Amino acid sequence: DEQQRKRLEAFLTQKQKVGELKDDDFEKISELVVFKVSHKPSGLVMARKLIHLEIKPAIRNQIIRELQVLHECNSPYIVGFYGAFYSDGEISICMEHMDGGSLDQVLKKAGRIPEQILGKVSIAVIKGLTYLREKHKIMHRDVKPSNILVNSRGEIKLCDFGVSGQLIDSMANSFVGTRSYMSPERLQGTHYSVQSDIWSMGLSLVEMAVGRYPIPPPDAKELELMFPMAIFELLDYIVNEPPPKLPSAVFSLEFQDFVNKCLIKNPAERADLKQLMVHAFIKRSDAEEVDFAGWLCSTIGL
Amino acid sequence: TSIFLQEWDIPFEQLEIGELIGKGRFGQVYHGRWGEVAIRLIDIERDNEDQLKAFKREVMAYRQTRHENVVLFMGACMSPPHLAIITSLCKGRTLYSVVRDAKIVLDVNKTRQIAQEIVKGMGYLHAKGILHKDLKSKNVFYDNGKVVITDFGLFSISGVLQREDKLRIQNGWLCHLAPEIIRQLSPDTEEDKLPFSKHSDVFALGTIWYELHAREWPFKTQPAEAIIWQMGTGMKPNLSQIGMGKEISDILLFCWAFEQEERPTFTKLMDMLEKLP
Ligand SMILES: Nc1ncnc2c1ncn2[C@@H]1O[C@H](COP(=O)(O)OP(=O)(O)NP(=O)(O)O)[C@@H](O)[C@H]1O
Ligand SMILES: Nc1ncnc2c1ncn2[C@@H]1O[C@H](COP(=O)(O)OP(=O)(O)NP(=O)(O)O)[C@@H](O)[C@H]1O
Ligand SMILES: O=C(NOC[C@H](O)CO)c1ccc(F)c(F)c1Nc1ccc(I)cc1F
Ligand SMILES: [Mg+2]
Ligand SMILES: [Mg+2]
Repeated sequence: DEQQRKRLEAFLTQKQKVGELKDDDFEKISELVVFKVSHKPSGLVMARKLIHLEIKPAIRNQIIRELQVLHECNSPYIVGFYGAFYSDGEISICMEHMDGGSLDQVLKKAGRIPEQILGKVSIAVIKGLTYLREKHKIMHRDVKPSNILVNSRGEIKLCDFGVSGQLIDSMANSFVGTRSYMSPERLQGTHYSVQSDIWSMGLSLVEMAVGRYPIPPPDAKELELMFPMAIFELLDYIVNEPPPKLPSAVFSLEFQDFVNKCLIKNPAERADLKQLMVHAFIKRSDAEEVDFAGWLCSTIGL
Repeated sequence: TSIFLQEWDIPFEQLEIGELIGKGRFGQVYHGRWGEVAIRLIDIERDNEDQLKAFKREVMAYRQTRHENVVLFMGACMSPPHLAIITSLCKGRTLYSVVRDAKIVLDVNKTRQIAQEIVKGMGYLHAKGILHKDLKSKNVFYDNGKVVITDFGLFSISGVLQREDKLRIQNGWLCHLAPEIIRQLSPDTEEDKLPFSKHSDVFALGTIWYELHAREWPFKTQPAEAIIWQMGTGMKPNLSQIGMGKEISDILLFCWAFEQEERPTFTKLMDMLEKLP
């Protein structure tokens, strides 16, 4: 779109209004660990995420070099990047502040997210993953509602994708909970590609469509009302039991087939990014007039 | 409700606290003077006082321990909300630091000997009816042939798991847990109620045996969720990709056995390690 080029270029006119970033430049505005911060060498209000690492300088220098490539990647479907510095045992990643938050907390605000909005979400996520693989040869590795951000302008962008291989290893401890978006092939330790990101997107879409994490599937009573499990039990359910599916009554055939193609267990049979690009569901969704900013501001309250 | 330091058989007159030795999940570990000593300061929330008095009996169990391959428990004083565990100071470096030092050769003979030392100490702790529950390379100290086991039994009172509906996993923890434990992990599981046993400690030693030869943990590449599923269904690596014989790989196959009853005791394991080339 012509408009998207303008706001992208206007993002790069804000790029040199700072040169380097350090701790004393920022004042904590609020908590969204990520923080909304006020920059003072430049009037930009930014999002500052801090990752706690106790580790030697040499590898952090390697971390910063790997993180500087985010200055190079720019797209209307991935969130913009300001800079990355180190200070006092935490490395900081500075990015755009998106006043809408992540899709998980807007789903917490709403009851369920309608199909028409999820269509535009699908298009942007597919093109964002396509941009990263085709232009930078990286896969996201962590697609889930908590890392898909929205704003009042109406754009949606992906964040928190695995750009630094050393940063993955340098993180001391991970947080494993009851919601898992990892693909079956990744859980079994076999070769994986962007097909795992496509599974993660499909599982994220059905959760946002129904208003509940869909594994294990709900019984008949819970499906009508809408309209204590160990970690290994869930993971083994993802690997061995049939994938979740949308209810056949309330959603169109195109949407049901779309998520079904995303949740095929065999990654070779699972749809790739190009096949999705032409699936009847997003051809239909692309040629639709939906005020995404209006839906966001009216239901969340901005 | 309290434990005093004059209760102990080590004659105690003064205790100096020095610098912090290193960062750790459970309490702080400082240098000390008594000879030099290692002081671990812990804080208790003044709750679960029945779990507290159970901690007292576990400490009094440590009192009856003395073995050349087991760190010398010297004393423990408790003035809530502050607790302190005082053990002999280990010279040298941790096995974790030695195994990851490129300037140090670890031939098959030395790895057999280091393993036999840990087995002897673990056999002693088992004979005394004590489960380690957290055997790992960071809790073994090696000083030019002297091998000592550290931090046995702390995990029961530890609290290293404490996000909402999200359990904290550190990198090396999962690969030491036997499959029966891995299948139990949950965002609200606690260390006091995990099914540890003598078999789980033998599994943890099997992980160290892999670490001695590969010079890295198993499942080094993969994330935590993949490790949980693979270890739960019983998938385990081997040492042939680095060219180790069957004798050294049988050790893993016995120690990492999926069924608990198929894992050997430490005395039987000592027999098996004696027969390596
Ligand atoms: N760039 C951002 N703009 C606006 N809100 C954000 C941004 N990044 C994070 N947030 C919010 O802050 C939360 C923290 O995200 P994050 O630090 O990734 O933890 P998480 O997404 O909840 N789960 P995990 O990423 O696995 O640790 C998100 O869930 C969002 O609600
Ligand atoms: N007896 C000892 N003598 C010397 N140093 C010790 C002794 N016990 C512990 N340390 C050191 O004290 C620091 C903290 O120990 P500890 O709290 O046990 O953590 P850790 O076992 O090394 N790793 P972790 O348990 O996963 O947090 C580390 O640097 C240890 O090497
Ligand atoms: O945020 C990240 N989460 O990954 C979690 C791990 O995969 C599992 O613990 C992450 C991982 C690797 C990396 F290189 C990054 F830069 C990361 N952060 C990150 C990446 C791009 C943008 I624009 C903004 C960001 F903040
Ligand atoms: Mg995130
Ligand atoms: Mg320890």
